[PDB]
Amino acid sequence: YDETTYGDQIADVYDEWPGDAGPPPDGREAALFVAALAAARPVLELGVGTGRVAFPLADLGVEVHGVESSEPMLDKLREKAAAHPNGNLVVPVLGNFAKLDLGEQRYSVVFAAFNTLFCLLGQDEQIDCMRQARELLEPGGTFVVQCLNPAGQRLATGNTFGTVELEDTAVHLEASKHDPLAQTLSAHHIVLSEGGGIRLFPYRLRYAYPAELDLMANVAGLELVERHADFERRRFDASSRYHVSVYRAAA
Amino acid sequence: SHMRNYDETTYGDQIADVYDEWPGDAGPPPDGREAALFVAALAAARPVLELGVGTGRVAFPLADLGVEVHGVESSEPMLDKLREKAAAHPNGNLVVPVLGNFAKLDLGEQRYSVVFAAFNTLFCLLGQDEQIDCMRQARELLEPGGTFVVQCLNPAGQRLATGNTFGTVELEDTAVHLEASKHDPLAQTLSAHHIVLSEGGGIRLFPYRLRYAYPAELDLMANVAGLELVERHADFERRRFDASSRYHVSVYRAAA
Amino acid sequence: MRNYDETTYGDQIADVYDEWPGDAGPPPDGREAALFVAALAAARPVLELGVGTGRVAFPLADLGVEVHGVESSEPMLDKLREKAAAHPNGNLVVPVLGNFAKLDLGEQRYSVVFAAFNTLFCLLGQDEQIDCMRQARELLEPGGTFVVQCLNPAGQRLATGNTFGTVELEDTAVHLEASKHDPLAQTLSAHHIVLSEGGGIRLFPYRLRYAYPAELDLMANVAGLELVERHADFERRRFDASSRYHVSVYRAAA
Amino acid sequence: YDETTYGDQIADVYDEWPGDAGPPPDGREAALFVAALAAARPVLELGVGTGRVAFPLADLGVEVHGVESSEPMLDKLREKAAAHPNGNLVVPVLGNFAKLDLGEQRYSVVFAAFNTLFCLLGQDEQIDCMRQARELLEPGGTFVVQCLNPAGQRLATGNTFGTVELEDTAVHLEASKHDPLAQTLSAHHIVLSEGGGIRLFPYRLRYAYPAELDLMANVAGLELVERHADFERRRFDASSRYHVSVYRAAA
Amino acid sequence: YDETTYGDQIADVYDEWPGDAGPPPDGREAALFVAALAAARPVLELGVGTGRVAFPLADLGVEVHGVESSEPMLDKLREKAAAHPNGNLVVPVLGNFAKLDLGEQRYSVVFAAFNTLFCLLGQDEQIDCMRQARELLEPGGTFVVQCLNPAGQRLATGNTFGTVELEDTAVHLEASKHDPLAQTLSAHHIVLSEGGGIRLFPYRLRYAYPAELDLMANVAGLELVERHADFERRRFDASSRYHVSVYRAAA
Amino acid sequence: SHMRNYDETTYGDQIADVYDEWPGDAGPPPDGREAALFVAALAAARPVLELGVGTGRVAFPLADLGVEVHGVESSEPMLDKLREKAAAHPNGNLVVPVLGNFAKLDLGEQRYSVVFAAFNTLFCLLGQDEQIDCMRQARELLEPGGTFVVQCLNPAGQRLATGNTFGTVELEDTAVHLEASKHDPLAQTLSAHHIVLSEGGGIRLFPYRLRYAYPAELDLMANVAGLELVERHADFERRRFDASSRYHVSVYRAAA
Ligand SMILES: Nc1ncnc2c1ncn2[C@@H]1O[C@H](CSCC[C@H](N)C(=O)O)[C@@H](O)[C@H]1O
Ligand SMILES: Nc1ncnc2c1ncn2[C@@H]1O[C@H](CSCC[C@H](N)C(=O)O)[C@@H](O)[C@H]1O
Ligand SMILES: Nc1ncnc2c1ncn2[C@@H]1O[C@H](CSCC[C@H](N)C(=O)O)[C@@H](O)[C@H]1O
Ligand SMILES: Nc1ncnc2c1ncn2[C@@H]1O[C@H](CSCC[C@H](N)C(=O)O)[C@@H](O)[C@H]1O
Ligand SMILES: Nc1ncnc2c1ncn2[C@@H]1O[C@H](CSCC[C@H](N)C(=O)O)[C@@H](O)[C@H]1O
Ligand SMILES: Nc1ncnc2c1ncn2[C@@H]1O[C@H](CSCC[C@H](N)C(=O)O)[C@@H](O)[C@H]1O
Repeated sequence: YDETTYGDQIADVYDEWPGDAGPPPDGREAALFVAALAAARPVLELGVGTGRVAFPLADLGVEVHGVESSEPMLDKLREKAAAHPNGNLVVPVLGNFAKLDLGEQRYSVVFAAFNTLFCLLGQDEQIDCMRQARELLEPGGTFVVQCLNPAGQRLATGNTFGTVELEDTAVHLEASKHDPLAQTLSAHHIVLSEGGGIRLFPYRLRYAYPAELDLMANVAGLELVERHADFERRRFDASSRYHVSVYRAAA
Repeated sequence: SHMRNYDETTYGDQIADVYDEWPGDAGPPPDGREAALFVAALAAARPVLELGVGTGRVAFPLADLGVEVHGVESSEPMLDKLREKAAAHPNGNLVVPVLGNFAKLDLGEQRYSVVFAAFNTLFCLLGQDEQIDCMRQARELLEPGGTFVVQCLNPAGQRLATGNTFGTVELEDTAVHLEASKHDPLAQTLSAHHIVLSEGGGIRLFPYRLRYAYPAELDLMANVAGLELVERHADFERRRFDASSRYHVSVYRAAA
Repeated sequence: MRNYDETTYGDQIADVYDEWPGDAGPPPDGREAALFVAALAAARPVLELGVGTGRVAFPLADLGVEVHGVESSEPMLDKLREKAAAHPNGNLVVPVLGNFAKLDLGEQRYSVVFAAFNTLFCLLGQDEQIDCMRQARELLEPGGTFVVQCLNPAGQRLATGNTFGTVELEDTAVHLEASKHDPLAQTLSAHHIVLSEGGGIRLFPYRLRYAYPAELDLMANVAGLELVERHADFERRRFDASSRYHVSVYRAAA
Repeated sequence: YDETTYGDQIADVYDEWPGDAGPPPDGREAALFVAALAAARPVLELGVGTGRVAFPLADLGVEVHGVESSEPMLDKLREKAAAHPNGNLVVPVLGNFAKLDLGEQRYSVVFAAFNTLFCLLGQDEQIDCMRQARELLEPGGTFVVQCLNPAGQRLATGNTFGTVELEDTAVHLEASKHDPLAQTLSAHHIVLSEGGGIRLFPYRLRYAYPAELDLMANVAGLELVERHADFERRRFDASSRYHVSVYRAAA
Repeated sequence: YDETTYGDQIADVYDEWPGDAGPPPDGREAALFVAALAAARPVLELGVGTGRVAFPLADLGVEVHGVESSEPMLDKLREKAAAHPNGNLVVPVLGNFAKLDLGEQRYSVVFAAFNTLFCLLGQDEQIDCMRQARELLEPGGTFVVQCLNPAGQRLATGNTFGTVELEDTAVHLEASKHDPLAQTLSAHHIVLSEGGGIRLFPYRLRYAYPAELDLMANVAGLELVERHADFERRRFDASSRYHVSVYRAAA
Repeated sequence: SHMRNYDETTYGDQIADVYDEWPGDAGPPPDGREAALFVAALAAARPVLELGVGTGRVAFPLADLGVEVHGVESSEPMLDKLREKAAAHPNGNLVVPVLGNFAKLDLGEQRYSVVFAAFNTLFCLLGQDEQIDCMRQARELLEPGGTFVVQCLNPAGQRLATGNTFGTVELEDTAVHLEASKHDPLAQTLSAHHIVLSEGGGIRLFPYRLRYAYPAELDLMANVAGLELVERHADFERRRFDASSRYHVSVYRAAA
């Protein structure tokens, strides 16, 4: 399992998957939230993917630099950009965001949507990444992450099998193993289709509790300034499935 | 829920050629004989209407008891199964198959001593509004004495998880029957795929959707349709109905 | 699940039994089991009930312990003979085609008779398990002991009715299990399912009849056995209610 | 168990109980919600109680007629009114709201906060009540109810026992029985104090599910106009513990 | 904890407790079941208590000998008998039914209702008791037990606290410890009253699973002849909270 | 929430005179001896510091091993119990009681070969910030060799319900120990009353509050405090720590 194998497998279907099987449908709202903080300056998406968020941002006239480790994901992105009327505002960068190498450039916002931070499989690595994000922010800037909230996510300890989504001729199931000590989720997204085809798309995450994530930020030189349930600024509480957290350079 | 092509027809269409072959808990419940006795006891020894007759799991047991049964069914393939069976049945001449949608019954002058809907058939109509319409049309088809009987999953005793679930339905030597399902406790809908995995590598999916009603609500729907509840059991063998009953069988008659 | 022998477990799983990764495979306690058994073996031969592919037999042979292995499954037995020919100590493993519900070993006696990894529970009834225990007892020498490793229902927290679970993940397949539990007949009846990236599906069915400790102990008494020690595993960790398994040692009764 | 025994017991502590033991802290918000619908005409609260909502409404210059069955609850109300700078705007009525008897008077809003409609132990009785509320609405009028939402309320079937709230020198527990058929909750709120004292305060509800409630409203001649999670108009979904529903006369 | 302390405490309330707090309301049906098996000969109730079943049997003209360890329970029995028109047919015996001592006398039925046999805290003791019951049966005789069925009882592993019953001015709660190895239930029935009154009634049970109980009977010289869910001969299955089992002397 | 009179002190004050008398699961864990052996092994020839020494359930077994112990305690009544026991104990002179709040230790020049907090004592400090401060101070009191040892509930294996719960802790012939608690999974706080109901009609309430930390988080706290983790067990007998371990015992030393 690489930094890359998530992207590699899923690239060509990431955008086609229906409902709960796909990524969350908050592209537009995410773009507004980031854009609302971005002003006229450029922003850095970590793990830009197929640009689910980047393109909505470019529609708002926001320059976005997308770091991505996956060749195949990156190709999807560049394909979509060439067809997008605003593609020129999306700047794809091949690279590993655990070890960003962006030189002089600085950003008004650095964000990681939909568990991207949790794609780095260790607390250390996540602290490194945050510290790096910090160092790329300009005076005003902020760091925005969207993360599963373990409490509200009600994660069975051990192994689990669940129904993700139904289509007319396929089902989307997920088989997974949870290690509540390492705090890791390791899983297969399974697609079963009529007449018997089976496709498996594996992923691993390391998650953090909020109190922990906030201390991680603190070590990174970040301090938390707001926390919501989603990009529409809904109230965050214990039963929130996700959180959106905004951080800024610390005193 | 993102099963964007679901008809009043696609349940039947898919399942017709295996509906009768599925073992144990995978197949329909094994109370055909009982349900026929139950309905028959209620026939003014006269013709009854099965809503969603299917392959005739109930209709043929009724024909064996000398009861005339009109079966309304929306699925071309189920109806083909039913007709193919009737030709071979020694009493098939007592089963009258009707192609049609029972949300919009059109049977003219004919009246019935019993209109029934077994095994969640009524909940196949995906709406409270539609269900009421159907009950009222049932009511209007009953003769003086007549009654309307429904067999329905009882939400309480069915202990339905909120949200999505995945479950083992039945095991065979060379295949498993699983169910993948989505429950919307507000819309009160169950939306699901019955999955059959086989030693080949083969996979067949058979989707279904239900809108369920709670007994208090269902009784109020019957009241709106001009029916009043006359009895309620756990099964067609008249076992006592209580909170932990998985299903109920309810009998309604025209209102005062 | 209508067509289940004493054979169909083995027949199906033999060529993959040894290949399945992590939790999908048999427990990785072969060496420890051998040690545990060897310590009670002395200088005499031991009888493994349902020797299978020799997951425990070969570790025993490595310790210089002679092992007679009873197995009903042609295919399992063939795996065993194949590994024995290749093993440096294969000669110390004695395979025996037979059904251990009806052992027929004549004059031979054993310093230990053991059934690992729920093998005793493969006999689908309380009656058959008693019979087998009685037979094992009658095959022990003076000193001998009878050793079983068994799932502990309490610690195993079995749901009532049907369940479906993820057993293990591989890069290109998943191992699932579909099961039915009958808490009254105390039976577990299941399919181990392997889905692979091809679209291939392989099903491997099994059936167990479990027994609660208090009940198994009574069964042993009726068979002329009395319990001497109980652990959680072959490393002699303390047995308690949340132990997923137990290892019980019985000897002939006074 | 009368229409009366809920109030009779709880009156003298209803307002003193802390946190989750007391009634919800949305009196102000309720008042605002009702007031916005009130226009220039008087409104009718069903089971006004101690005036937790009535008085906030009076602060907004809205005339409130309060119907209540419990002598002791009513006494608490009148006591608070005399002290309240706007007490004269609250009009207490002894009576059973299952059998309202208000003659010619008409209201711009009839409301029932905090499960009050659910105090009537039968679907029949609830329908009568709604029909009667309908007939007391002027032309524009609306009927507002706040009700537990069974889905979001995740009610165990059968008996349960639970912690309600903690004080320095008491605990608030709750012993209850759920009949999922009759859809009734029958309970004792229990206060154990450090003295060795025990007080019990029993209550009964019959709840309805939203789709059922709506159909009841229809039979009463009402139609649903809006539904929220609370009086601040948050969105109502499956996991909403309560709902607030606004109904108006039907076409 | 004695073989006695169950009875001693509960005697004066055993018959007064409402609903689910009381003993099951199947006394009449029990008597009918036992009478049908009784033939012309006398029957022996183990742990007769306050004669919840013995008196209904007397009403059927059946002679009942009742063994009881609890002085106070026995006193309740004798008090009811004197008042009962058929009390003369109930023969109380002070004694411990783990160690019956009835000499020459033989019975057409020996029975233990409502977990009575589970009152002996050990597999050994229970076998002994069965073997003695066997040895007291005449030729035709049968041994009858009513027992909690652990499967259908869905017993939490570990401690629990539940609501047993509700009264207008008291609640019945139960605090409990389950040892799934020893197969023991150890508990306090708790009554809290509006006074400030707390009463604790402790009990212990050792249960057996059916397969195990049947093996026990085999060791005692009994073989199982029929099993129901209750004395009305409803069908026993996994979800049956109790079972009624009828044994007879073995071949 | 509404226990608005909760000090560093009100746990101790209330429980002191029954802390040692409570049976089975209601009392503190019976691992005093084992803790003492574990700590003494790390202790070397310098004094050890117990945080929240309480009634000396661990201190006295240590003094039995000839180890000098300084016990910080905030509770007047607990300390009174401790002093009472020491006077009667053959080795009490080795136990040195200190009135103080270990969130704000003030021990001057003295240094320790071990500083430990047993049975969730560190979690008595109701905040992540306070717990770090306390770890940093412990760090600063350790000599060169020194280690800092904590015994803490492991939330994963503790399987804490989210929200409020009510449970049976222990049973006596004439009293039950129940527990009523509220769990805030965001604040990571447990707040509760231990309730004793007795045959008299008597009610005793003993309230407590914890802030727990997950191990990964606790380690990062230790890192911020200048500590690095050197070993982790499930208990003082060094059994293996895993997901289903109810507690953990963690040893930290000064960082490179
Ligand atoms: N270490 C790493 N460096 C760079 N990209 C990474 C990475 N680990 C994961 N990724 C990429 O980050 C993405 C996580 S998926 C999220 C895609 C996109 N942000 C969206 O919300 O739709 C994938 O495209 C994956 O290939
Ligand atoms: N709107 C509609 N009109 C007519 N038939 C319908 C319908 N919706 C579903 N059905 C049919 O109703 C049946 C439900 S299955 C029940 C079949 C039969 N009553 C039995 O118990 O065996 C299916 O045959 C399905 O095709
Ligand atoms: N009645 C019976 N007689 C003989 N062997 C049996 C049997 N029932 C099951 N078996 C065999 O017992 C084995 C159970 S698998 C256990 C194998 C081996 N002891 C190990 O631990 O790895 C299988 O080989 C199965 O084929
Ligand atoms: N049938 C009936 N008629 C009139 N009032 C009733 C009633 N049944 C219950 N009540 C009263 O309705 C109130 C429910 S409590 C709600 C009080 C107030 N609405 C608040 O939100 O704070 C109690 O005061 C109770 O005594
Ligand atoms: N070892 C023993 N010997 C005799 N009686 C016992 C006993 N252990 C318990 N008992 C008594 O048996 C009774 C169990 S309660 C059941 C009472 C009665 N059979 C009924 O159904 O209502 C109590 O009266 C208890 O005191
Ligand atoms: N902030 C603080 N400062 C000092 N002592 C404290 C404290 N908070 C809690 N305590 C004390 O720490 C103890 C927690 S209970 C543990 C007691 C002892 N270590 C044992 O193992 O048995 C109580 O005695 C409590 O009064």
